[PDB]
Amino acid sequence: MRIENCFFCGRPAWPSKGITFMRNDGKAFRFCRSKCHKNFKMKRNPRKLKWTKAYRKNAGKEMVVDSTLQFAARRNVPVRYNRELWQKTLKAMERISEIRARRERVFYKKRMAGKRAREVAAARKLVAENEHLLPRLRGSEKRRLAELAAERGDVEELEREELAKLASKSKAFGGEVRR
Amino acid sequence: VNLRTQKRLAASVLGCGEGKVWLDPNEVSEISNANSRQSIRKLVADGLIIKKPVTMHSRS
Amino acid sequence: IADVVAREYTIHLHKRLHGVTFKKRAPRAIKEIKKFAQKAMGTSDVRLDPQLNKKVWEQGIKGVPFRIRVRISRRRNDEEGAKEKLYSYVQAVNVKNPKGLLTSVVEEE
Amino acid sequence: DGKNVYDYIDPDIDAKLQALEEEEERLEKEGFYDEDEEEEEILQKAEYIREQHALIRNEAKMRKSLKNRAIIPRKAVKKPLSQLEDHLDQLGVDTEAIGLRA
Amino acid sequence: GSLAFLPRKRAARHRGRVKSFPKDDPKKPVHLTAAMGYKAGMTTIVRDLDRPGAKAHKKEVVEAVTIIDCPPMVVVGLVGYIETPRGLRSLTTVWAEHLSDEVKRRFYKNWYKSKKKAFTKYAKKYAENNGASITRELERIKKYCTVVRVLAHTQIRKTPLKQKKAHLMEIQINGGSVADKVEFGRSLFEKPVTIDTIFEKDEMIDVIAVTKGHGFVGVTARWGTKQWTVARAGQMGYHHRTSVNHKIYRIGKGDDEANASTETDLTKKKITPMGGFVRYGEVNNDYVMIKGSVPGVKKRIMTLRKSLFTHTSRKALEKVELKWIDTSSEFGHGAFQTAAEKKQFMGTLKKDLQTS
RNA sequence: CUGUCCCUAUCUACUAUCUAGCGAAACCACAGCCAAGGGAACGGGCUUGGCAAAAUCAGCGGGGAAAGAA
RNA sequence: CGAAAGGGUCCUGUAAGCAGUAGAGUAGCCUUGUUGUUACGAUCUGCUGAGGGUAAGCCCUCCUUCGCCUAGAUUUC
Ligand SMILES: [Zn+2]
Repeated sequence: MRIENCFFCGRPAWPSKGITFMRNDGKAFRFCRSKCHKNFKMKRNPRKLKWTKAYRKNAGKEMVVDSTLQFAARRNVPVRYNRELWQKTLKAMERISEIRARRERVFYKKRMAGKRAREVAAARKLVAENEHLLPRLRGSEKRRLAELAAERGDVEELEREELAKLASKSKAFGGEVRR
Repeated sequence: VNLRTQKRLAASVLGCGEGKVWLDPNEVSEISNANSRQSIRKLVADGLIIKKPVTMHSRS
Repeated sequence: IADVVAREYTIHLHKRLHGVTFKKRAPRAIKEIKKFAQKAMGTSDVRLDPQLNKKVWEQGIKGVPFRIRVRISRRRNDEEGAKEKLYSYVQAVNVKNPKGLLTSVVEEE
Repeated sequence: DGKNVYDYIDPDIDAKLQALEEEEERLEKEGFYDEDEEEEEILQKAEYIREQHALIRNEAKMRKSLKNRAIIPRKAVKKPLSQLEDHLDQLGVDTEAIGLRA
Repeated sequence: GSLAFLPRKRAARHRGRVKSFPKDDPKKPVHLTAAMGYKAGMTTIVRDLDRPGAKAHKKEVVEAVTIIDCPPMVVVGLVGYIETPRGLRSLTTVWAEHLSDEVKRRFYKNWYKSKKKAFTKYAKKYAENNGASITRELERIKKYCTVVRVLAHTQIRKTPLKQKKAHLMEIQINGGSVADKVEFGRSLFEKPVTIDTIFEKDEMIDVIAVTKGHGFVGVTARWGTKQWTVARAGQMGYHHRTSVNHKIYRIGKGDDEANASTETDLTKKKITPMGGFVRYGEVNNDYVMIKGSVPGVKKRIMTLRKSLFTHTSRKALEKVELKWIDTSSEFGHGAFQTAAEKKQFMGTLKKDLQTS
């Protein structure tokens, strides 16, 4: 038993999961599902389809050079069974797995570094050319404030206070027609 | 109220189709009380019977 | 608790119209909205706004939107010896996206 | 955990492991993993603008209808004082200006 | 079709009855015969076969197994039977203290509006020193009865279904004298029995259930076509069936936290698939994983009983060496055993970055 | 390649459970469970046996249809 | 118990919009351009395994929110 990798997409092709195809040239095509099988039969290119590990590694969406990635390899010269070797191999598997995950987090963040700059620049443009759609007050409110600010002796702060309160706190369609 | 008569007379006096005549929903009582081509002209002047514009037929 | 109360809901017309015949999706959507309001407010007298009807019929008879955000208001029906004392009026509310909104009670003040 | 012991088994693996943790310690020492109001409010303002754009688009598509229906002109239809006053004071208009009118 | 299963009437009762318990001889030790459970679904296994004479010997073979969730089963009663020229007759029954709300729900039909007044006078018949009466019933069972059964009900409260009504059945006691088995049942009152105490691993057993209903079905699917022996149209499905010879491969303890783990894949995972059993949910209790298919729909009540006869095949003596248990999502063409595996495979996502 | 067959595609035509309301006709001695016997290749009532439990719904592939004889 | 919501899982395949002289091409300014400028612009890349759908016969819920509840009608030794 071995966790095979799908030829077309690269997800783990577990046993009893999928179909394999034997070309006359003599080497076998293992697909993990019917999606991959039908795509290859229609002769689409995995290197081009954007939901495949081939596309991810060709467009540079996943890391391809890391000592964590050269620990993994198919082994062609078998070794003798050795209990401590196998147990230490298990522990190494755990360590390499967590290191890979954490380096993958760093790779993703280093790729998606610049997001705030672009988003904030878009926000500046949106505000600059949509000045008029910003949260306004309300006539009765402004008026009311003036009387209560007169009572409390303050108008400006009372405004930008309720401007916040109302911003911290939808419209329907139509209404009842009286019968 | 039945306003087939008012619909027909309004179309005839406005020179348009029955699909182009519009009766005010809020004034169905007055439109029903109107039963002559002089009363319907009075309503047309008053704004309760309205001829709709032709459908858009943009050519560009 | 109060007899008169308005509350805002979201209806999964996708779930209530899965499989229905194409030339009936819209009328069945109206019927399911009526039943939803009846179950939510306990009123057999439910009236839907004509603009809610146009909202449902926006994309033709077979193009009913997946989820609709509505406001259901139960009020008194006075009339004169009406069969039911309370009635529910259902309106459509203008929302950016009919997802992510919980059920909320709207205040008349 | 979805990994092959057979693929990861390697004689003389302690050297490779020790090299790996030594490299990690180098990386945290270097800073490979060192994680580093006006912007928040301008983003909030932009989001409010986008919400208003969506609302106005919704109103427009609500009034639009599908296929070329003849509509009643605005100069023919009449509109209530309540609606006018509401819309005006939403835009921020002092309301003692109106009131006699019609 | 078949002239044996010909009254193609629907099963009169949704649970299904054993209809035959294994022949009793006192030489064997005292034990219970059957048990219940609820079908969850099926998963895929690979087994290192050890079957001399088959080309699959000393190899890995992919095999289909079914999951039956079996929470502990509460014993609440003891029924004593006499043997008469007209057959077996229920001489008398003895219940226990504090029957649960689920068995009382089984007794009632409209449980919500009812005054829940079942076995109140029986609880008084215990608590008010009529233990003399209860003991005289027990001695009547000891002195006059030849077949003794145990009333047992499951725990829908633990089983993840919308239902709340339990399932009673009579499970025959075998292997001993009538006095010994009556003492066993009386000592077993008000204690749950575990499926690993009823059966164990690698025991070929029998499953009784009600096979799925299809309603009014034409002859093409009812009889497989191109007097009472002629193919007719009518009810196909919802049929009481007793399927024999199904090897129980694993009893999972539920609380082990590594129920799906074998000695070859050191993966700490449970039997529940990634995303849960489709239309059933999660198996959080003791579970029986059995070779092959089993009559019945998911979440349907099951009856698991021992074989009526001693086995005649090497298939029953065989030991089972599991290698891995399928845990991938049954909701589609899944490929990940665990959420950790999926995250490690796919890396971090936009939602992960925005949340963190 | 065919004066051959089958399947897929299109068109044409006939194809349809329950509720509200409306609402026929064909046909009709009386009936209708079986097996043996009832000389007249005749049984539906008779003999003697099998049996045999109210009231209904659906499906239907069986019976209630046939000669006249050189 | 019901409706939403969140998370999980599965299906599709990378949303709208913006930007980079990357971009084949289309034209004006002034005079020669050895590196001239100014505008439009298919197409590409990034934002983006994103966006969309997800039980209608999928799964889970710690106060995730809101609502409901001890009914009303008949019959029985
Ligand atoms: Zn694949």
